[PDB]
Amino acid sequence: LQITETYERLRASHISRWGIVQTTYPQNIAEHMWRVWLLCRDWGAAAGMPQHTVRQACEFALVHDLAEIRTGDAPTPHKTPELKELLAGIEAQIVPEVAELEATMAPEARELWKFCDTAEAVLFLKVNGLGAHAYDVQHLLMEQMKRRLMDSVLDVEVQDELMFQFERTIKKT
Amino acid sequence: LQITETYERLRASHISRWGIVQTTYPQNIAEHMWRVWLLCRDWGAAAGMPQHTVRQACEFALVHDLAEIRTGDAPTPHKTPELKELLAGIEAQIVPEVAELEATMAPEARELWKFCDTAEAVLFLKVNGLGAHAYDVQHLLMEQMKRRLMDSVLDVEVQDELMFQFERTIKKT
Amino acid sequence: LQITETYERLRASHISRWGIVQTTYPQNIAEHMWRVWLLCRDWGAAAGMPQHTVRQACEFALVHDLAEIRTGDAPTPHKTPELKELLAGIEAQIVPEVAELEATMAPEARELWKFCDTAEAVLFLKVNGLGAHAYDVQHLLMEQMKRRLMDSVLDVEVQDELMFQFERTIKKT
Amino acid sequence: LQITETYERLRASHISRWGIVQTTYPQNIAEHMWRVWLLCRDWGAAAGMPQHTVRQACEFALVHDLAEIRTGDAPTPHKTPELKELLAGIEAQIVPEVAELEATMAPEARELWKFCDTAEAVLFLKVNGLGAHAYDVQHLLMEQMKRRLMDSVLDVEVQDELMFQFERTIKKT
Amino acid sequence: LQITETYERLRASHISRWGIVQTTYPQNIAEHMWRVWLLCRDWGAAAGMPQHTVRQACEFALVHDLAEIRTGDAPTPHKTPELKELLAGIEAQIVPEVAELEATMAPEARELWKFCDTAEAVLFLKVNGLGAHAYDVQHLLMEQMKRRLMDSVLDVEVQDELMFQFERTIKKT
Amino acid sequence: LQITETYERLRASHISRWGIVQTTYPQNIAEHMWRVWLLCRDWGAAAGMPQHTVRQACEFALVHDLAEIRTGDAPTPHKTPELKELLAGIEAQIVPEVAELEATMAPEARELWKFCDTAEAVLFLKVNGLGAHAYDVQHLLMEQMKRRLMDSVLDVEVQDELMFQFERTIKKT
Ligand SMILES: Nc1ncnc2c1ncn2[C@H]1C[C@H](O)[C@@H](COP(=O)(O)OP(=O)(O)OP(=O)(O)O)O1
Ligand SMILES: Nc1ncnc2c1ncn2[C@H]1C[C@H](O)[C@@H](COP(=O)(O)OP(=O)(O)OP(=O)(O)O)O1
Ligand SMILES: Nc1ncnc2c1ncn2[C@H]1C[C@H](O)[C@@H](COP(=O)(O)OP(=O)(O)OP(=O)(O)O)O1
Ligand SMILES: Nc1ncnc2c1ncn2[C@H]1C[C@H](O)[C@@H](COP(=O)(O)OP(=O)(O)OP(=O)(O)O)O1
Ligand SMILES: Nc1ncnc2c1ncn2[C@H]1C[C@H](O)[C@@H](COP(=O)(O)OP(=O)(O)OP(=O)(O)O)O1
Ligand SMILES: Nc1ncnc2c1ncn2[C@H]1C[C@H](O)[C@@H](COP(=O)(O)OP(=O)(O)OP(=O)(O)O)O1
Ligand SMILES: [Li+]
Ligand SMILES: [Li+]
Ligand SMILES: [Li+]
Ligand SMILES: [Li+]
Ligand SMILES: [Li+]
Ligand SMILES: [Li+]
Ligand SMILES: [Li+]
Ligand SMILES: [Li+]
Ligand SMILES: [Li+]
Ligand SMILES: [Li+]
Ligand SMILES: [Li+]
Ligand SMILES: [Li+]
Ligand SMILES: [Zn+2]
Ligand SMILES: [Zn+2]
Ligand SMILES: [Zn+2]
Ligand SMILES: [Zn+2]
Ligand SMILES: [Zn+2]
Ligand SMILES: [Zn+2]
Repeated sequence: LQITETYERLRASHISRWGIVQTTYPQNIAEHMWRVWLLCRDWGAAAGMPQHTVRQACEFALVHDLAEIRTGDAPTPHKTPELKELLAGIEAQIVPEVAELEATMAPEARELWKFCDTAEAVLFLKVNGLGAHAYDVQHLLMEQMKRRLMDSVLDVEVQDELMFQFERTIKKT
Repeated sequence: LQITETYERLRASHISRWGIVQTTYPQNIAEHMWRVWLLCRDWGAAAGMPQHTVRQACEFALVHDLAEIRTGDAPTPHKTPELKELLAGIEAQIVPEVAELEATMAPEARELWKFCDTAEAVLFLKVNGLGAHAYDVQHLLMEQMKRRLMDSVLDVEVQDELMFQFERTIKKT
Repeated sequence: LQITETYERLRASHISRWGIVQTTYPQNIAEHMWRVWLLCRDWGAAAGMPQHTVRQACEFALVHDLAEIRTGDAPTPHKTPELKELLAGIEAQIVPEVAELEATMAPEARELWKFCDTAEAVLFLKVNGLGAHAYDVQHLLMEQMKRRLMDSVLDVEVQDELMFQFERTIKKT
Repeated sequence: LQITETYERLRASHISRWGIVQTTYPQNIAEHMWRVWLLCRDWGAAAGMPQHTVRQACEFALVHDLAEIRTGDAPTPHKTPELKELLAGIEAQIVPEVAELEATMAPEARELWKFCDTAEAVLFLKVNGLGAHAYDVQHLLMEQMKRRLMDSVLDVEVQDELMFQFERTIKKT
Repeated sequence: LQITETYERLRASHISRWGIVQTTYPQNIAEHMWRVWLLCRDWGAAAGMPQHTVRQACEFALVHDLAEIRTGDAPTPHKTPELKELLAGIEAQIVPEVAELEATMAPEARELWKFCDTAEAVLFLKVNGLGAHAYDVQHLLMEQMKRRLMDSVLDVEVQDELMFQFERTIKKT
Repeated sequence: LQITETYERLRASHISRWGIVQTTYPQNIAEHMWRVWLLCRDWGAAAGMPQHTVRQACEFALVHDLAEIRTGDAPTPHKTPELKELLAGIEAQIVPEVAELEATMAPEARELWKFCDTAEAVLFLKVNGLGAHAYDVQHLLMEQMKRRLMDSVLDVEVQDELMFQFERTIKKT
């Protein structure tokens, strides 16, 4: 069950996202994690967040989906509290090092990472989603991202900078 | 949660299989279910199984993965007994009519359907799998299909006919 | 010429539609037949059509394009009366069992199947068509579907239910 | 019916080949005609054929499939003598200028073009065909190409040069 | 370095364009050159240009990107004067016959070819471009095409016919 | 010219590699950089290299191709010394921060990164390359990787560990 080998971790590029949504091509988790990392780096800096917080978000961004090399990627609406609890235990056996990073993340780093994780998905569908369901999913995710941010521990000035940058970025995507 | 609308059921063709395996293109559950149906029809007849059994297998083949329109398709090795139990309850809320069919299936119809479900996957990867992991998965599934068949309630003569037809078919695929 | 083997019938998923229309990916006849079957099942029931009629439409939906495993799929505008006559004889040698089903279909079952066959194509292009020609084809097919339905032997109440369901479905596709 | 507009002729790149054969991607008739043109140019010269013959083959290579913008591309085994006769009349209404070129082609130019037309297909499948059926088709076409060449009016020395070049090319493809 | 073999020239269909722009699929230089050839042929004739000029543009259209089999296709904005100078020398060693054709082209043939080369790209992105950057590139190329044409040695009546045909064609693409 | 915006850096996933090589799909530079990062992390650790060296290689791996968002990705054989010199100056204007990182990299970190950069490409083609040219490129890159490693400043024990891990990984890819 545990992932221990580089040949397995390289299969990040074999793991397809958007398994219930029509898209122009199958996005893999390697390109997704790179893009989330980029957003954490750039937007954490734009928002003036402490370097240690941005570093922690970026480190997690690069590995956060490695368990999917075994579990697959599953749709957000399907991940109810009971399923998430079961998956957290399974994921901790698959990638104990990722579980340890997750358990060490500061709340501000977690909220930066989560904002960027969802933003990347909205940005991806803006270009590559196909049809009415994909459009609805893109807009639902955007609403969920905003609600989570607004309710988070991040200072309002940080929230506003993140939304400023998100909106500038999606307009040009 | 429950799937009630034709526009949702049409998204069978938006649901991608093989989410952790490299393939030439993303196979959807609509083409998969059609092919499983075909195998049930043809091989059930070749094996001389009663018409009522073949009909029941075929009826289930056409709908068996509809819950994945919500849950996504998840990899076989990941579906442990505890996860399957949780998924069975969720799937019964998503598609109660499919759950009722599943609960009514005779053992012989279930074993025909399961043989054909796994055979279709082996046949798909034979053409469309890419790389060493996909090759291993193709061969693992073939071993699992044979072991399940050999341990099933199907008469040995039926088992032998199913394996005869499978091997003729894969040679020409 | 005659198709007799399961390995050949499995090549339904190797037969590409839309050979003269730009699309996001090459749809195969297996996913098409599954979707037409689904529409026959759901919309035949919604329209209150007799069970025997819906069953006959569904049975034909699952096999109606098997001859294309040999002939290929050819564009609707190209199928003039003289070509259709030649193709009907060739198709009857390729898949005599499908030709027998076609010759037994009741008019009401044929009109349900034909409505759903064309509706599926409109629905597919709505999501997956690319460019001005594909858009024109989508709209032409929709006009042809409506004209055929309006001129058919189906009761007006059945026609209206089919159009009600079609329009609800395309809005959400 | 007649193709008269550049916007229609540009849809050569919207016309997919190999509609009954599994391939890595859908090859269009524009890339096919370019490659056939190239083979006519290079191999006609290598074989020492008269410039006027090579020019005529090349001119036809660039337009020979334009009718498929309306008819679609249909599989070689399906094109029986009776269907070809019907298609020739339809194609002459679609693209009268191509029909006139075809009717003017010298036998030696026709045989060069036909050798290159089939060679291009073998070469394409060598790289891009998937599965056992595609492999059989690749090899069948190669046998058909050789038989037609050997029975043609081309001088044996020209036949041998064409086969020399074909075999060198496929080894490196 | 020099391209001398047919097996190499056939790799035109292995050379992908739009390497910095999101598209629905990777267009190759073989389909691009065929389409540019078509535009030169049709629009040169529509504009009443001398046959010798149209022939020269068409001949160059079919080979103009062969050096990319070695160099790759590189984005227009990246090709500054200093890079173009270096690339011209490299390209002349790769395909001396193409360099000789380029050096012999009459100004009117060059301007026809260049108009059609850029028009083909605009037309391709109109159907197959994805996202805001691709949209901007499509429109930038269209502006560049018009500016080059307006400043060229082509007679105003020829310029107007080329723009007339371009605009009719893109509306139907 | 300079890349300054997150919306531009996100287009890493719009930049296609392998522009002169046939592949099953167009790999982008985001998934490539993630995989190179992974190899630097895992194999640098396996080889016992100092943490500061592995960190520097990993940091560069994540950004090393950002200039390609403007320049495109160009084939290795095409990058002669004179072209590389011109490209280095252009790349330093496009991404000055990447140029600064490159100029600060220690030789041991550079050699780790370069080994992993080439290894990733070999590993990618092992799964996703198509045809004889792609096969030759895969094997050429592997020979080049080994020659560079053997001639590098890395200790022989580090070289041997890198080759040990590479060979174990490719066997399972
Ligand atoms: N509403 C939706 N419908 C369908 N797919 C969706 C929807 N929202 C997101 N997706 C997709 C995007 C991914 O492919 C997949 C799961 O997203 P992912 O980013 O891995 O995790 P997550 O943010 O949902 O949860 P977690 O952090 O608990 O793993 O679901
Ligand atoms: N060993 C494997 N590794 C990776 N993917 C696999 C493996 N075996 C099968 N798959 C894929 C095929 C499908 O995309 C997915 C799940 O298969 P699926 O046919 O829906 O269900 P299943 O037979 O595993 O279980 P169930 O009937 O309980 O739903 O896993
Ligand atoms: N106007 C059109 N232009 C181009 N392609 C079209 C058009 N209308 C439909 N198509 C495509 C859809 C399919 O790929 C193909 C043929 O459709 P198909 O559903 O197999 O048969 P059909 O309904 O035309 O006739 P039949 O029932 O006589 O076989 O043509
Ligand atoms: N044995 C085969 N099985 C399936 N597809 C095949 C076979 N041989 C060739 N093909 C494909 C290649 C093309 O996509 C299509 C028709 O080929 P094409 O090159 O247009 O014409 P053709 O040479 O058969 O005849 P014609 O010159 O009379 O039009 O059939
Ligand atoms: N603004 C742009 N941004 C990104 N890609 C572009 C842009 N304009 C064009 N392209 C793409 C189209 C091709 O894939 C590539 C180069 O175009 P190409 O037609 O080969 O040459 P070119 O007209 O730029 O120059 P030349 O004739 O000097 O070779 O750049
Ligand atoms: N022999 C080859 N033939 C064709 N493509 C190749 C070959 N070797 C590598 N490639 C491809 C892989 C990439 O798509 C592209 C350039 O590789 P890339 O990894 O960006 O840079 P590089 O290692 O060649 O040089 P640099 O570090 O100077 O930029 O060439
Ligand atoms: Li999807
Ligand atoms: Li995920
Ligand atoms: Li997969
Ligand atoms: Li599944
Ligand atoms: Li098409
Ligand atoms: Li069809
Ligand atoms: Li095909
Ligand atoms: Li054809
Ligand atoms: Li691109
Ligand atoms: Li180019
Ligand atoms: Li490539
Ligand atoms: Li590169
Ligand atoms: Zn994520
Ligand atoms: Zn199944
Ligand atoms: Zn149909
Ligand atoms: Zn042809
Ligand atoms: Zn060009
Ligand atoms: Zn790199």
